[PDB]
Amino acid sequence: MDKFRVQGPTRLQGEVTISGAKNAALPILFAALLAEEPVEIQNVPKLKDIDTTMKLLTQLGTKVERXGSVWIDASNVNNFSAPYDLVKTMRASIWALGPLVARFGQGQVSLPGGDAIGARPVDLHIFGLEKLGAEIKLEEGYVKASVNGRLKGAHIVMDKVSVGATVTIMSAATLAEGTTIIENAAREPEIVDTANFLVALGAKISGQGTDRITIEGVERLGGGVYRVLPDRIETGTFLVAAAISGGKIVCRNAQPDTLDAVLAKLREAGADIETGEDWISLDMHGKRPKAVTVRTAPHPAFPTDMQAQFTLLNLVAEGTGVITETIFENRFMHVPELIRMGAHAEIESNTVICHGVEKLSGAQVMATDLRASASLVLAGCIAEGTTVVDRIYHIDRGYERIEDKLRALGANIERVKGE
Ligand SMILES: O=c1ccn([C@@H]2O[C@H](COP(=O)(O)OP(=O)(O)O)[C@@H](O)[C@H]2O)c(=O)[nH]1
Repeated sequence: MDKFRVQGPTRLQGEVTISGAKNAALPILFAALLAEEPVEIQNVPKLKDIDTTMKLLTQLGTKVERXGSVWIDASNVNNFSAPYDLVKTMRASIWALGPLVARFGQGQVSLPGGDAIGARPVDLHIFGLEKLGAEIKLEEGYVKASVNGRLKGAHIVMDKVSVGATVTIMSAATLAEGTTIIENAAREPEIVDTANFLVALGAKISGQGTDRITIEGVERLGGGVYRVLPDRIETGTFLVAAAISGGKIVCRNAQPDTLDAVLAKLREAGADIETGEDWISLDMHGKRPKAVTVRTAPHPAFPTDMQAQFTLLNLVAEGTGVITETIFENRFMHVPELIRMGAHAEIESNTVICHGVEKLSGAQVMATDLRASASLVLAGCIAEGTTVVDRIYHIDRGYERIEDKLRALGANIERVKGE
């Protein structure tokens, strides 16, 4: 069981190159099932889910190869079924459904039983395809969708906002006959990226990033080269890494416009920030951060995925600051871990009240949340002594070699074993 062993305190400073966003890469990879011509997806991070997706795609008859890029040739998809064995570890598997039925007239995806770990409904996906003219067949453990000819554009009102279902509906609609309108569409930067990818293949889509996406169906999608957007949360993580350690950092391969809220929040903390078209710099000038007040909310407001990071910031900032989760519940489980590191805070309902301390102290800590976990590693960097963060496979799943990046920033960190 891998652990990160960190020796602090160390000032995090220098440069880091942001990896492609896993959350844009995934939907884009599935959308490539629509491309009749070879496609080159650049800036794809080396992550578990990417591998699982490549395997799933190969199983379908897709010709797949990888490095920085993932090369895809789906001009010849022959197997319209995603089996239990390959979808078992990945919810995103449902994304194969729509492209299959839209392009080939049929798709089937295996669904983990009710009791399986991480098992969640995909109702929105299925009923969305239905609105598009897909004939649906359901039996415990699988969903099949089919159509005679092209799907039919429809006016679709979403009762629940869903990143997942928005991708499925927007994707399949690029091949349908007519216009499809998605009201209450997810607004995420990853949704905009997915749409941009589709458009790059010849799709007709507008409104991406707003509450209303409009797709005009076309004959077919071609091939080409597309560069996956930078990972906004990863970028936020490294900004905070410099912000809490008096450091200065320049993030390469970034997209400032996907971080308005995070950047303004950092400025409130006394950070000196600069941005370019593809870079972001953060300079603390050796100073301790100032405590901030944070309210998480839907994009493009302050992101809940930056919460644990900002909590940490408050915990070592000058002064008191409150962090409120306005939508999500139970997002503070990891706070007791930080308090074991010498932090001072109180959790009250949907908020964490932070009292900044001078220096944290090393400890053996653990968190199951990717973000919280990463925050633990950051704390280990600036804390006094030795910190051992357990179960870092959680981090490995969403961050591309975070220890390598941290090391280049000046961290005393290492991957160690323990069973
Ligand atoms: O088929 C679906 C897809 C989503 N949701 C709900 O909408 C929320 C947001 O979904 P989204 O796809 O944005 O996130 P994900 O499920 O990918 O974590 C979920 O937590 C569910 O509560 C649902 O009920 N059925």
